[PDB]
Amino acid sequence: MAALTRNPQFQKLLEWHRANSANLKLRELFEADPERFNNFSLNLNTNHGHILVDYSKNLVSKEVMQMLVELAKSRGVEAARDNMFSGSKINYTEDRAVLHVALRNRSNTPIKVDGKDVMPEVNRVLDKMKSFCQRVRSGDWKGYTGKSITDIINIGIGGSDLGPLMVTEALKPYSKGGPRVWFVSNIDGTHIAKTLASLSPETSLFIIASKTFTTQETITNAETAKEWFLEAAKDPSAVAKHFVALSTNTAKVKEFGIDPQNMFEFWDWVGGRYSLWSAIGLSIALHVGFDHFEQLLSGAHWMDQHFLKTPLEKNAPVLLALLGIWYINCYGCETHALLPYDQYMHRFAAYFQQGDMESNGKYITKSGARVDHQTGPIVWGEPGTNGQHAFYQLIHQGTKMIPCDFLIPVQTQHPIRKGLHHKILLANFLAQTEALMKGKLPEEARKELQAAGKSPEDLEKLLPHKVFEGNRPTNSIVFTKLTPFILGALIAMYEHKIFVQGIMWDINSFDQWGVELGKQLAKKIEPELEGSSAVTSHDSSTNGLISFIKQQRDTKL
Amino acid sequence: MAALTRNPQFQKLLEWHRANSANLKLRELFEADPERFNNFSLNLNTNHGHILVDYSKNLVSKEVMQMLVELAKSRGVEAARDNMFSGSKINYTEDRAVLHVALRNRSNTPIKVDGKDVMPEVNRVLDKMKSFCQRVRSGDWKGYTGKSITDIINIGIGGSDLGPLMVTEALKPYSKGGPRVWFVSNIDGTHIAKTLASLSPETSLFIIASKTFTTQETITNAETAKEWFLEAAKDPSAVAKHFVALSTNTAKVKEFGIDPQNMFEFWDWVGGRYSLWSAIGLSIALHVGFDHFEQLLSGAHWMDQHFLKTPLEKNAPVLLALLGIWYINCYGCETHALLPYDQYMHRFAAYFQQGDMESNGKYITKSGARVDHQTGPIVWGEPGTNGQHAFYQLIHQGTKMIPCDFLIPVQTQHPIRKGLHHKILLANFLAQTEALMKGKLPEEARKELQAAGKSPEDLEKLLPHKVFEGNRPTNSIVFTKLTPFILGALIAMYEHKIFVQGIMWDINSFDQWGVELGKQLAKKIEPELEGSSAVTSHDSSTNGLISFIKQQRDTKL
Ligand SMILES: O=P(O)(O)OC[C@H]1O[C@](O)(CO)[C@@H](O)[C@@H]1O
Ligand SMILES: O=P(O)(O)OC[C@H]1O[C@](O)(CO)[C@@H](O)[C@@H]1O
Repeated sequence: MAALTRNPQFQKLLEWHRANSANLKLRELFEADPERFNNFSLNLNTNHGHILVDYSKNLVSKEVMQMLVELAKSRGVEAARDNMFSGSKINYTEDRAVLHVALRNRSNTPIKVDGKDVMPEVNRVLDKMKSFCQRVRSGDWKGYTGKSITDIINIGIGGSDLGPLMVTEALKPYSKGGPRVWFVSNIDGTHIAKTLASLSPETSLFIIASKTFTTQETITNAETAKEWFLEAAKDPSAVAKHFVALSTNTAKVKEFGIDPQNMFEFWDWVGGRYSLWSAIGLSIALHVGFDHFEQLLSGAHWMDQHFLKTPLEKNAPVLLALLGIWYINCYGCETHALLPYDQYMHRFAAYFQQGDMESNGKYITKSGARVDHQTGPIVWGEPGTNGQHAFYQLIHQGTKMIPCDFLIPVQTQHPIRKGLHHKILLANFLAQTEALMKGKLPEEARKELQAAGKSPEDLEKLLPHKVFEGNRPTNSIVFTKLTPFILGALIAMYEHKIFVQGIMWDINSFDQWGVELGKQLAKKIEPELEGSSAVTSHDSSTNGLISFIKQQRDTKL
Repeated sequence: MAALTRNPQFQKLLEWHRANSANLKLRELFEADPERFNNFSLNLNTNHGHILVDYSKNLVSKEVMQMLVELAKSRGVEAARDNMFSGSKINYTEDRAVLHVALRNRSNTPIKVDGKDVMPEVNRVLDKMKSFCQRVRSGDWKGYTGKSITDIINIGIGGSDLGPLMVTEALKPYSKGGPRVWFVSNIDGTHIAKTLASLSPETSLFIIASKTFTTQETITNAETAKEWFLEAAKDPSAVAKHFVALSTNTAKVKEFGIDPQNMFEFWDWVGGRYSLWSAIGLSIALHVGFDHFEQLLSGAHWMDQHFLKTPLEKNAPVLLALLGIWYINCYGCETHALLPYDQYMHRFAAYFQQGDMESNGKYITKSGARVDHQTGPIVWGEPGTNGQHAFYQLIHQGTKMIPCDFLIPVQTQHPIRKGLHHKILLANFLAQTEALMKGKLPEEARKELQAAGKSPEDLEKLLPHKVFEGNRPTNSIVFTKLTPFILGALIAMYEHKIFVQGIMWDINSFDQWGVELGKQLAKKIEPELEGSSAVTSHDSSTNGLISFIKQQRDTKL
């Protein structure tokens, strides 16, 4: 078996769940104990705003939380955390350190990899980012015809795309005086084509973001951009004014034709899905300014210190992780919904699809054993209140148990109509988790239908459809305002939740071997698409789909 | 029990699954039968492009498909379909017809509700839409200062937002000569505030889209838009040049202050999540032109006729529905991923989140009995190839079974660089489903490790991490080009899939009683947020969150 399932604290938790979980009823838990909110919430004071993590609407008791904390201790969470923070090579399949925490280490306390402090190089690159941002944003940096830069285009995919996009979207109010930012990621030619159609080569700066600098989508997109640029500029020296690279691969950056002084370096111990804190964040810094980028790093650093120094029972990422384990490994819930009541946060869920699913969508443990339990959940969601009018029907009255994280800032960036919109937004945020918890009993629904003047026949017909079973668990995460600092703290909180779950499952949260096969097979198919000849080299489906492509590509529509 | 579980064809299917499903291996199924693709795919010729529905990479044999088709028949799918198309009041909890098919009934064959043909009124509103589109797009419709309209702003949420947004995004290449379109939906003030910031009241036309015309988010947003407009126009009579309504509620439209001739009507038998085909599609028609809108309707009509006339065993929406039943009710899969390899289709999954989840996220059957089986899945996804660099790690190497629909057009709208980008996109599309099916064997991975110069110790340790178990089922849906017609056919296909699944579960796909509780509780909370007085009227969590909101809203960061 595997480390988690062999663990006696886990088997105790699972047995308790089998015997006792059906007796957990949220409505009754709240009625019986006025102190429930106080006992199952964390009000964190960062000194730059508060983050309230309210986990009281979860299917847990004091006993359950004690068992979960005991399990975390038994699984070596604290030791594993310390090892990450000290630069130990905990990414064991790649023999790499895992040091996104170094990127935002504002204290500058040495963190060593191979006996060498990484902080000098972290800070050197940050200083380079700061200098570059000043030059571009001030208008001093000129394009090949002598004009100021108006548009920045980040070209990258996955970890080189999702973070910068999510953060620039989330921090849009902080972008006055910054250039417009565009994100090109898909190989689908639509993406670059529609972006380039709205740009001038004279005033556009391309940021080629790629840890490896060999990803086919990114390098192809980058080459397409360079061809478009050179068609206008007709001078290879002009590339140095319009193309920069964010990478670990100096040789491949040089090969592509980017100036050595136009390379913003990061390191192998920066995972792609943990990379927005590094050079990869350059588009963030250009868009909102380096000061705000530093605030973002500082917020993450605050949360890092919270994670590092706080007892497990009061440790936010640990508690979130443990609640997740409870729902995944005891209740068997396949998914986790992220529901921010904030339009600016509309790419938050998509970001953590990579962060969570690429990290913990694994099946082999440190011991070499295949897991005999569930690992990472499917992450999904849309901003409130939109989701209420799309899929909450299923959350309330479907057949699935779906743990939800509801997030909202107390203070809006746009307090229009004297705060009316935000009042309504907050009311819905609060009501939905209340509704999920409480439900509506048959007798409560009966009274409502009776009051509406329904006939005994019409009442009886409609009654069961109006019943809400409730007992649906949520987290509510409420914060003063979505500032750069608070956003940084929130992202880091989930990064650490993901880390804790990975340690408890005994998997490597920091590799991604699962992407290799698709890349290999695509390279084989690429040249087979050319020409009109039939492909017979694969299974009949792949062959048949290729035949369809070849037959349909010349039809006029 | 419930209708489905009491059904002997279902019992037979479930027993077969229990006894035999472990023997189903995709690799073996293809190896044993070179005709597999031919036997398990449908190449549909619409006369305006082909749609290939390739379901061969599913964990099904001939006998499984036979059992599934037999279940569809014994659950009354054929009869239920005919009842929908004839105007029977199959939305039984609300006593309503379900006639989105009438909206796109291009044949004009009479469809009666209460003995009255609905087609003359459907066509009257379409004619009104066509005339309005001419006036606006030509520039003849002038704003309050006499200028042509340049921007259209749809205000609406859920069914009044998702369809028009998704379709205008998908059909962007067809929008030459059309006004820019904007979609405001969230109550979050950010949404309307950032939309209005870049617009001129002189050249902007607002479309207020709401079936009921009472949805709080939409009416509040509409009133905010009107205030913003009147600040500039200072003339209440000018509202008639800048505000139109799409609704079933004539009285509430009048009450809001919209011109009677500025109302585009639809009917109660148009469900919100099935409404883009009605007046709700006005923003589509404005953006891409009425001709293209008619093509969209015509494609849907083609698929309606395919659904109506085709024997179940080769009926596209029925087969997709049945595969879904197989995975949901036999394998226990919670989710269904929609993965379009098309940037223009980036809102397709979000659309079917409502279409599928609000429809079939249900737990009460026609008899009033609770289901004792699963119903609608959680729908999620992102466009390829981006998803490959975000969450496919989990699809390939996680612990969840996840049915995936892969979709792609053969012809791209942007064949840049002599088709290079699209070649790569297609190769990835093909390779991913091939990889999911095949996996990678230890013998294959071992040789790769050996060639990479790995030591015997390192090879041993790394090997299981590099193996792909495969046997992960997919559908591949490939179509000539994403034209208005083809998009219409594709949306209709999934609409009918959802319908077939609902009938089989014995639930009502067409109501949404599950949204009521959240709305009720929000109305109670809204007035409590104003002022400094403590709120104690709820559970301690709701009270504690409100206390936090009141304490934190004055803090200066
Ligand atoms: O069009 P309306 O009446 O404003 O409703 C918007 C949405 O709200 C719902 O009624 C509830 O989610 C959806 O079915 C609908 O599409
Ligand atoms: O930054 P790179 O090297 O181009 O990689 C892009 C993405 O591809 C992956 O390696 C595969 O998903 C991600 O982990 C990564 O963020």
